[PDB]
Amino acid sequence: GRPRPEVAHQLFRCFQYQEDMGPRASLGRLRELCNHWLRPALHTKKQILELLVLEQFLSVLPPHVLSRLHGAPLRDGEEVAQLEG
Amino acid sequence: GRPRPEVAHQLFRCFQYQEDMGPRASLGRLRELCNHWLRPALHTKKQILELLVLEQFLSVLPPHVLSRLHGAPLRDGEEVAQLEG
Repeated sequence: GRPRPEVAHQLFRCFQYQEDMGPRASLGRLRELCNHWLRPALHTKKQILELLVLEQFLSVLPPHVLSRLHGAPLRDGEEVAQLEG
Repeated sequence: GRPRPEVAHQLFRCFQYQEDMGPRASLGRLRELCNHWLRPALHTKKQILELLVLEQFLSVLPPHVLSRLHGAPLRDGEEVAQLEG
C-alpha cells in the first residue's frame, strides 16, 4: 500500500479507539493497515504466519539479544534462528 | 490442531522466552501455536487477516463495549460492527 509495511505495522498496533467515528470505521482503518503491513498480495499464508510468529518472538527477546538482530532482515524464523545459532 | 484455537491464541500471546531451550525451539513452538490458532488449512488469507484485525480491534474496546460482544461469534468484522451498529 502507501505506508511502508513497517510503518503500517506500528500504526496497526498503536491504533487508538474513538467512539466519535464508530466500530465500522475503526475496523475499516485497521483492515487497511493490516493489509499494508502483511501484504497478502505478495505473501503466501505461510509467509504471513511467519511474520506473526516473528512479531511475537521478537516481543519476548531480552534487549541485548534483540540488539544482535539490529539491521538484519526479519522475514524467516530459520534465518533469525541461525543468526543466533 | 490439538489445543482449541482460543487456547492456542492465548498460549501464543502469553509465551515466555527461555534461553535454556534457545531461539530455534522457541520459534518452533510459536509457529505450532500460531498454526493451531489461525488454522491456515481452514481459512483463506482474507479470513486470517480478519482474525488479526479483530484481535487488534477488541484490544482497544472499552470494557463495557466489549461486554456487548459477550457470547457472540468473532469471525467477521462486518458481523461485529453490525452487532453494534
